[PDB]
Amino acid sequence: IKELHVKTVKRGENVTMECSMSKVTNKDNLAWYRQSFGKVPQYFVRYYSSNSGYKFAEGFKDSRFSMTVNDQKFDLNIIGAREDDGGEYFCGEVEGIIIKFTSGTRLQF
Amino acid sequence: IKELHVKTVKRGENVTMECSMSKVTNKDNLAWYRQSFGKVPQYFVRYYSSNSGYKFAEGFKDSRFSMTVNDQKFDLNIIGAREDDGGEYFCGEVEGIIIKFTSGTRLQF
Repeated sequence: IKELHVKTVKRGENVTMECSMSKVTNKDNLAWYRQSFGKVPQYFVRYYSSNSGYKFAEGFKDSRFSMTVNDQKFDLNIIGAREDDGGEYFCGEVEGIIIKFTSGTRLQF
Repeated sequence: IKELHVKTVKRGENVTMECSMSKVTNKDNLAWYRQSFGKVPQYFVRYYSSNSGYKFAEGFKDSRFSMTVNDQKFDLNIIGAREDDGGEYFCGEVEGIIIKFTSGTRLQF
């Protein structure tokens, strides 16, 4: 089973967590999920038909996050990390009645 | 955010991890996901119309794992716990392009 990447950062550091695009069946069911410690995971940001390529969960109010979305990349960036960014982030694609996660990162301080 | 139930168990013990049928839109879309430490989560067992009511992921063979499924319950059972059962378990329903997790357990030793 795919091991998570572990990323150790300090307060105020810039970070990118990676997810490859090369093997996505339906770009449209691709998304990053986020799990804070001790909590259930939640849809965070999805691939999206737009100029940016992506759309955060409704009512996510934090412009530190962005993504790099192209033919090859679906990478999540943070400019200026803070303690509450810590947690696990899983990249996955919904396929039928199931989702398959193809990468993830445990971001820690 | 929903809190995971934190459960600490002893080797050999029995454990049930609860998930409700009460607000499910489509049962066919309901599944438990399993996450080993430092791994991506993986689909583990889904609702399935049958005498048992469920079907484990292809490749999984461990008869200590079962489910209690009825009109109210979609509960995951372990009979005779083992340390490699350690990890996080999430119950979610795919809803269109996105899975929504409704409950989970942090199973510890």
